[PDB]
Amino acid sequence: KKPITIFGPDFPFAFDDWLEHPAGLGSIPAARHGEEVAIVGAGIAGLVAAYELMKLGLKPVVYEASKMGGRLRSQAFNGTDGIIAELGGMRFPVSSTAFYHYVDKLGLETKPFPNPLTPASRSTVIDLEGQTYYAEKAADLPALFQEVTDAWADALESGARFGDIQQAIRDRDVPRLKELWNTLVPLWDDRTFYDFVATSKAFAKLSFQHREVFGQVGFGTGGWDSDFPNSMLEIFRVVMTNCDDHQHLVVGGVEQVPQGIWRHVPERCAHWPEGTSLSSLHGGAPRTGVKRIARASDGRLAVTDNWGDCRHYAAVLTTCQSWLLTTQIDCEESLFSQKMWMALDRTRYMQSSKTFVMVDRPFWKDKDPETGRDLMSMTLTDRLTRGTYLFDNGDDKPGVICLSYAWMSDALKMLPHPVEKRVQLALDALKKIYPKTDIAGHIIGDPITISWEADPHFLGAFKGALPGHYRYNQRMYAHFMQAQMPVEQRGIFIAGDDVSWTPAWVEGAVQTSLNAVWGIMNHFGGKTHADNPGPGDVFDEIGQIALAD
Amino acid sequence: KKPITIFGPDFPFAFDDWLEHPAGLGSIPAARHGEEVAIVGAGIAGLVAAYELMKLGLKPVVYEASKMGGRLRSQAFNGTDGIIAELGGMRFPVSSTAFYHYVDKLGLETKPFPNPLTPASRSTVIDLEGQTYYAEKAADLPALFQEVTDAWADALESGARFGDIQQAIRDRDVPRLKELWNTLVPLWDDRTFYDFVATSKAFAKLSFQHREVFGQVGFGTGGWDSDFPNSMLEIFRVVMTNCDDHQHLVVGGVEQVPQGIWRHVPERCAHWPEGTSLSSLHGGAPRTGVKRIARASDGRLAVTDNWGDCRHYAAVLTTCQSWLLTTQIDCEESLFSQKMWMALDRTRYMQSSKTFVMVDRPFWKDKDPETGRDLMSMTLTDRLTRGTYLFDNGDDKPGVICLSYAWMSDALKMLPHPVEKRVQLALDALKKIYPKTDIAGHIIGDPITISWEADPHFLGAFKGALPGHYRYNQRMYAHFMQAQMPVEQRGIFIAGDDVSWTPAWVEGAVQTSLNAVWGIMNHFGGKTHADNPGPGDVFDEIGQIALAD
Ligand SMILES: Cc1cc2nc3c(=O)[nH]c(=O)nc-3n(C[C@H](O)[C@H](O)[C@H](O)COP(=O)(O)OP(=O)(O)OC[C@H]3O[C@@H](n4cnc5c(N)ncnc54)[C@H](O)[C@@H]3O)c2cc1C
Ligand SMILES: Cc1cc2nc3c(=O)[nH]c(=O)nc-3n(C[C@H](O)[C@H](O)[C@H](O)COP(=O)(O)OP(=O)(O)OC[C@H]3O[C@@H](n4cnc5c(N)ncnc54)[C@H](O)[C@@H]3O)c2cc1C
Ligand SMILES: NC(=[NH2+])NCCC[C@H](N)C(=O)O
Ligand SMILES: NC(=[NH2+])NCCC[C@H](N)C(=O)O
Ligand SMILES: NC(=[NH2+])NCCC[C@H](N)C(=O)O
Ligand SMILES: NC(=[NH2+])NCCC[C@H](N)C(=O)O
Repeated sequence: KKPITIFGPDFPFAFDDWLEHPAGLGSIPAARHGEEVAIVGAGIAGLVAAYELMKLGLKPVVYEASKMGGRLRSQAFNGTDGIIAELGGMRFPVSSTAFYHYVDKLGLETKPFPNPLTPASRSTVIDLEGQTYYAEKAADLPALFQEVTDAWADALESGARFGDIQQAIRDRDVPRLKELWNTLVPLWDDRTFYDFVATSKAFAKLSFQHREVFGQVGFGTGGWDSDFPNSMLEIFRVVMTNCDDHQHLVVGGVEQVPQGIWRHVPERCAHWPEGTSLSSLHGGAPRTGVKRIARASDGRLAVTDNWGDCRHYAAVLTTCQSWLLTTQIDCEESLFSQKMWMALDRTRYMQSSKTFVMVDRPFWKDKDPETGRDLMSMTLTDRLTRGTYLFDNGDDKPGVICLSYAWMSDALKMLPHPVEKRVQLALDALKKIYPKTDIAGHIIGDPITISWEADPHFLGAFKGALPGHYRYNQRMYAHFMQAQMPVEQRGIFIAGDDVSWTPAWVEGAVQTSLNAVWGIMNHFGGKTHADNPGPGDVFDEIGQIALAD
Repeated sequence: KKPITIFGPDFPFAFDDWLEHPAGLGSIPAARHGEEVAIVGAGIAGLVAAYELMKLGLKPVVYEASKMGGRLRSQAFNGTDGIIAELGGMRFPVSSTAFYHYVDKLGLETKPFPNPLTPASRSTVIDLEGQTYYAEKAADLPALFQEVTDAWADALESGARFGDIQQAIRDRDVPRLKELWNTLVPLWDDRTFYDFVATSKAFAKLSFQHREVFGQVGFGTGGWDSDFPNSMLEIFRVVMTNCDDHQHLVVGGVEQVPQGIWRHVPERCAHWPEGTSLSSLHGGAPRTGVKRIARASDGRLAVTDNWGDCRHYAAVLTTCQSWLLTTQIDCEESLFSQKMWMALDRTRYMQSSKTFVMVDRPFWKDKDPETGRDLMSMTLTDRLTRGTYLFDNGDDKPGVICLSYAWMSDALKMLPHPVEKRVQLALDALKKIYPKTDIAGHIIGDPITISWEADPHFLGAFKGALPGHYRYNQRMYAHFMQAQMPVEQRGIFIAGDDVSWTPAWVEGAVQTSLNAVWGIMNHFGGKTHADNPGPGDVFDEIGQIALAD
């Protein structure tokens, strides 16, 4: 059967094909080769855009105020080799084909993420209202869980034509996908996931306890209460495109993706010599942080860095989170329309906390001889840890445990504590669920924790779309199409997690980056190959619908 | 006409009559007089309860881990006498009769708060998408504003029977009020304010710009977008009891309320000698913070403070924010049911930021001769300041300006910055709105700002009720009614902002405090005077409805 991929629904453009096509992403007039283009941010969107723009014969100049890779971050444990903790993105649905084009281009290895109730996870434990349920396969779980999923499946079918939409994504039936999706947009934009569940027949006839459980752990593979405040359109996008299943981690860390792009020598270059990489073009590193972006008197854009070095560019791509433009960067008002500023100012963020420890061996695989249970499991609970993940690197090698993976309030509970106290609170809660298991006695190396908002170069882990925010996301997603814009707003671009329709998923950032690649190519008078048309070529036809005032 | 008051709708008990009635709140047996009851928190809920329990002849012992007065907090500017910035609650609707009982008992002066489009405010300025509208009265605004309000009024009438609910509150017609209120509870518990507006007929026929405006500034007297994610029941409670209009500030600072309660000598004391106050009973200060609460081997509760001093009490009232019980305080699991712990952990909190400066005079009253406009006004904007308040202390005296009053995301945008940066960013934004006013040249004293979550004894400014949370709040609001509880769960009580049905409004804190006074009096074997029945005497009849599973 034809695979689900992140194919629209909003802009069902075949990004994978475009990348894969042997003609390449187009060209720029030789008169403009070597000319510079500024990119704010060295995250995935920034680097992808830079790598392809280098390939088209430009010299991208990448600015990074903090850490390379952005929210793709793999930190090594003390004293080990290649045993990492994933601090940002960690599980990558195979439906993320544009993302995976670069994984494979770098020849990196992946393996299935140990999600609850998947072949990759041996067992799962669900812990609710002080009671514990053990499961080696879904069916082992009590009846209430199956009832929960049936209502979910039923609510999606009733309320979204889920099956029709999934089929249209599989066959890449564009007119059909847009027909289905377009009738949904004005009906769910301004309603939350909460309202979805509240007004669905299936959930209504179930108990309050059923709903409660659905929020905490879903039907036993992960909960939904962090997402409840979101526009129901966001949630649809996630489940429709199977973002939530068949996921992989990158072996040795997904940070290798942005680090590898940086150092990768493409087989073919416009203008540039053999062996040119983003790294060689920069002398090894991106520029420091951007502090100011202004319209210069000669028409160009002035980018001043933290150290006062001011440079002039025909174009600038920003990928830093939207609120930074309006607070931390001095970004001149004339550079965006009044309605673009309002879209950027209304982006909201979800909070995330994760805490990791390394262990001497995957002791959790050991069986308790009394009960036949694994000593520990992929753990879902209403206690403060929420989610606990188990990473086996072999019996031969040390294991990693993500003790706690929380969002929103639960992440806010962890925010003010030092690492030590987070690890201790987690271990306490895990003692309650597994009173006989001695996790602490297997722990080696240093603990590793992360709170994203706590970083000054981030506002949260990723955006979450509020109800009614379709129009703001729509203006942002279309910002790379500049034919109709006043001159004073052109030549600046945006891309990234904020611009994407599926914010907590790395593919949306890659996709938005590629749209920007086209917007920038176009801005330098370039165009796509006739047999490999690009985002801007088809966007007025199949692009995200616009809503009437 | 008979006044709107915070009278139900959930628990329409006339707290004002109870407190005013010459019989007093009841009695406790003489054998129990002088006996101690522990109170965790020296905010308004703790002090109120301590004050009345002391009058019934008990010896309350108040613990405060941080500052007295809690979220009622009034900080003096450098070098001035009685010129303060309100850091917690600042505007108190006259419907808050139980709160005002204590204000009047202490003889404090109030004056109308300078809300937009009130007699207290000369002018208001609305700033949206770079466009500025000036108004001396509501009608001076563009038509869109009046349309917004007509839709809002219509939606409340259609959706909630607002006019009948307000009439019944006025007449204090309990059966009627509960009839009308109880049909709403199951319908709107699990839907947001967003969905209410979305799905209202009146808003549906208006443009998106109408809704947008309604979030940002409402119909010109304050916006609603920080409240959009909340259970609609919460919003109904606020508009129905007129919490949002006819508000006063306390002259010289609302912090005089709790401080004054601390010092106040009641005219009549059971047990205690002439001249007894909370302060004399404590030798001048509350005890330090609380670290531990446990059940002691003699049946009483053991409270251990930060320094290890352990003391025993027949009952304990806690008013600290609910998550502190589950994290910062070591509260023994046996003291609460499993379902109570769950209600306590589900509390989520709203964020707030305020920044204030003092000025040499209320220069904003001056007129621009060209336009006839006040040089500045109460300002509502989509820029980062959001809300700006002007406080006139007389032509004779310095002014106070609340430069910025923001919630949620807008508040989080400010969180990480020092005061100097906040002030500057505010001043920059106000310059855009008033390019001709020189605010900075009037500023004297030190700038004052607050971020509540940043404090380690607070999680946010106040709770916000999520959809679906009615049952949790119901369990918590009724926790004071202990006749059905297991012995091991009795004698501890909760009260406060978190316990209340109207969480950003001081009355709910006072009201819940008074319910627990009743619970504690009941616990010591006391009772209310036959002609002045108290909360627990009628609670089973008119108390908050309980929802089936
Ligand atoms: C906790 C968490 C879990 C996640 N899990 C998953 C997952 O399981 N699966 C999945 O697919 N995706 C996941 N993601 C999403 C993925 O991590 C992001 O979508 C993606 O990495 C965003 O890339 P980007 O370039 O858009 O932004 P980023 O990677 O943030 O890049 C933007 C960069 O701009 C930089 N910057 C900021 N200010 C300035 C300045 N003044 N000057 C210069 N540079 C600046 C920042 O420092 C940052 O490096 C997760 C994200 C988080 C936070
Ligand atoms: C920014 C803001 C604006 C507001 N505006 C308004 C308004 O305009 N109108 C209005 O009516 N209401 C308003 N309020 C609400 C009002 O201020 C609160 O409802 C009320 O003051 C809360 O009172 P409380 O006694 O329940 O809690 P607090 O005043 O929070 O409680 C008392 C104390 O518990 C203490 N404590 C914590 N941990 C411990 C421990 N471990 N041991 C001992 N003690 C501990 C804390 O230090 C705190 O002092 C506002 C609140 C805020 C934050
Ligand atoms: N069994 C219990 N409910 N214990 C106390 C619960 C504390 C809270 N739910 C937490 O772990 O964050
Ligand atoms: N509202 C959200 N998108 N929440 C996070 C869910 C998706 C995210 N990529 C994860 O690994 O969990
Ligand atoms: N509402 C506006 N005029 N926005 C345009 C940019 C304003 C800027 N982001 C601010 O918060 O002050
Ligand atoms: N509708 C609300 N609860 N809004 C949030 C702030 C409320 C607060 N009591 C005030 O008047 O400032």
